[PDB]
Amino acid sequence: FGEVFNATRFASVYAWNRKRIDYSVLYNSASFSTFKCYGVSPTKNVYADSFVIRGDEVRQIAPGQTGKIADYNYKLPDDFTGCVIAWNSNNLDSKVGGNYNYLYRLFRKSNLKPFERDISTEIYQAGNTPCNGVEGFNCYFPLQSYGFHPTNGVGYQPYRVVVLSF
Amino acid sequence: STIEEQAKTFLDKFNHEAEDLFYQSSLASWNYNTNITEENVQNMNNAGDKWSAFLKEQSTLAQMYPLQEIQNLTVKLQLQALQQNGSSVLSEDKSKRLNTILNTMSTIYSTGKVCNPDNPQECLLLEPGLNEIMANSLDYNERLWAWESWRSEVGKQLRPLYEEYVVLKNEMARANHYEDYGDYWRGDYEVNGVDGYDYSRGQLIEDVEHTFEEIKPLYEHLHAYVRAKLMNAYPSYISPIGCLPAHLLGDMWGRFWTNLYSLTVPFGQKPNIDVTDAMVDQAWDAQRIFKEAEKFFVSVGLPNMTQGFWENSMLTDPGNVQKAVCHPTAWDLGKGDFRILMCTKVTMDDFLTAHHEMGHIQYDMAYAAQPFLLRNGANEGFHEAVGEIMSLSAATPKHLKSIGLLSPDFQEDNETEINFLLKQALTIVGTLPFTYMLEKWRWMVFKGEIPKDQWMKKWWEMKREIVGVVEPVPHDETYCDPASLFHVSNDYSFIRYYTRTLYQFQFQEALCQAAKHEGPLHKCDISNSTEAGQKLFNMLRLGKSEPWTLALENVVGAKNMNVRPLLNYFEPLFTWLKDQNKNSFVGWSTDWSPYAD
Ligand SMILES: *[C@@H]1O[C@H](CO)[C@@H](O)[C@H](O)[C@H]1NC(C)=O
Ligand SMILES: *[C@@H]1O[C@H](CO)[C@@H](O)[C@H](O)[C@H]1NC(C)=O
Ligand SMILES: *[C@@H]1O[C@H](CO)[C@@H](O)[C@H](O)[C@H]1NC(C)=O
Repeated sequence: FGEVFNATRFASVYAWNRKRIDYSVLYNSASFSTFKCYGVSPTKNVYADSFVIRGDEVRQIAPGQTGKIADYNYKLPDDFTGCVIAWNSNNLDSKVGGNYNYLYRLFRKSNLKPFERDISTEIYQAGNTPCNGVEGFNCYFPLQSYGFHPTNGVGYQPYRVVVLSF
Repeated sequence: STIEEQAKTFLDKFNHEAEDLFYQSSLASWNYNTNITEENVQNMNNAGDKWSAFLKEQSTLAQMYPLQEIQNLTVKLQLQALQQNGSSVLSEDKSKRLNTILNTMSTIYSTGKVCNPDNPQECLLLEPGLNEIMANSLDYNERLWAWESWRSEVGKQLRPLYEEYVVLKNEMARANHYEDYGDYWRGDYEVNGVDGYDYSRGQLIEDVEHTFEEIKPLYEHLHAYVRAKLMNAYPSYISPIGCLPAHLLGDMWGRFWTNLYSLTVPFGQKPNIDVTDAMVDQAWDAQRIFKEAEKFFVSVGLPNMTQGFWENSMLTDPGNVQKAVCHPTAWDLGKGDFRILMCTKVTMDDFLTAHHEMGHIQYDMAYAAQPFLLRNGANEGFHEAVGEIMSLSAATPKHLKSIGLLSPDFQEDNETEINFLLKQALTIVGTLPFTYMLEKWRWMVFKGEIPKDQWMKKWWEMKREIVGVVEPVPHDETYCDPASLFHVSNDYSFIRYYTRTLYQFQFQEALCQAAKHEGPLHKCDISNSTEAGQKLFNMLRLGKSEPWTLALENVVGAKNMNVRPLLNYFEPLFTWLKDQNKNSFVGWSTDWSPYAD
């Protein structure tokens, strides 16, 4: 849980990092904006899934939630039996002029299955004419970069999210 | 793979791309405004050019999606907003000519300065210049000289340019499937595709004329009272059965009658309610004023301002340390970034202006949850109305006493109420006929009802039969009086102010009824009224996704404009004026002139 919560930099939400690893000092940090545990409380194989998302999309990291993040980037089963921890990282993951390192998938043909990771950057074919690998009419690159800035609002500030699955 | 899904995907891409291309431009403009350096100017220009190029490319891309095969109203509205090509419909040469004409007219207006023959070397600009004379001077000859000089230079300079501008704008509007440019302006109120809420462009003229006809008697009584007080001020220049001269209306164009207050004050012994001295005595700062405004908006029910508002806003004046123009402006930079820029000082006027801009920012925060394109007022006359109703709520004596700014033993004498009502009348009622006249003249000039050789004649006939104002000096066809105004020569619509006033009073009456206020409408305070806040927010969160008629019905229960709230706001003043106008002729004769009488 050392580098899990205190890594130098986190990965994108579409390329979310998965690591195989006392849940009391973690809860008593008194610095996490979201510590929502589903099924099992923190007091009562472990997968640690780390990524960075936007502030207002944290509510999409709950079971049974719609949205682009859940549909195309990171989906959780309705029978989730872990915990979701999210905390603001405006000082770390934002810089003057914008921080365009973090990306997310915006377009897909179908929704992600639970605990699925997709990395292929195949050109989205919205229309009927084939894209042929060239961006154009009805042809869009599926990955978009977050525009994290220090002066953004709370709902647009970077948020580091770690999911513990038991 | 249908057209609906293709358009939805295109808008999905465009909403995400538009953000941070508008945010960078907003940041550059904010840096330029707060910190005036050449590098900031270049950065702002580059960001604006990049955003404009992105917008034009997106419009070109969106023009390939037909609206016939679209069934969703929101998608159709967004594609209508984006596909609009405007001046790009004309040829490159026509576009260059139109841009050159517009820039030349703007430069002629800004740099224009009349100079007396006695000393051509030193002479007065427009600001403050002739405006100070028109606001403060009591000299008939000086006012007439300033008026006639400004006309004879500016209108003569802008006449052929305005004619070419009219021709080019008519061509552009016709190329965009419109009857004329006036139809293009009236298109901002068009509602279609919605059952029970449709609004036609031709309905706007009818509605404006009906409301003006309903307003006319109050304006007639106010005009008679102002004429009586002016004859008191000017003994042998103003006839008691005729119109008023155009150079004695308190400002340059007769747009507002506020500066006439000192001449037309009912009870000069009784003073106005000014709390500047109390604010100084209590050691109030700009942060304190904005905190009280935020407290008022929290009390009415709307949420409090974000932390970034209190950390990135220029609520004060930095000084000579860094230059910054501080016209009071509410900024919505995007991505949940809201700011206010103004040199707030210790003054009641700054207090009301702070509440006004705070209401603007609250409205922006309310509709910020909508898709990018649908992030404006339902029509062009809602932001200002919301700000003005906030100002009216903050200006009431009840609010002043409640916040600890007026002594509890203050007696609200009815003379003070009459004085306040007459000041509000001079500010509000005296500009509606001018706005209606100017918009009607421009509309029928664009239509073609007025030939090029009847512009000035018809303009002055409208002045005489509608506004009740007579020109002091005869004019000819080499003059262009409307071009002397900023909006006319800078390509700006003008009916927004009329509609804004009507919406203002409708909203005020609706919220006062919701707030359970008993008594006059001018003594109403929506403070501590959570239901009024609920209704207001329910209207504000729609943005421009829903027709403005739907939002108007949400607030006041009526689908169209109405002047009954405006007439109800001024009822005590109307009765008082009727009492004072018992022995005076109410009306005017459109024959008398200062030169032909
Ligand atoms: C304003 O701009 C100048 C030059 O661009 C810079 O030196 C100065 O620090 C800026 N002011 C602030 C408050 O950043
Ligand atoms: C239009 O699309 C929005 C989502 O983009 C949807 O919520 C709404 O129901 C649609 N309206 C119609 C009439 O299909
Ligand atoms: C609103 O309520 C607060 C708290 O009771 C009170 O201090 C304030 O004076 C009230 N304002 C008005 C206008 O009644």
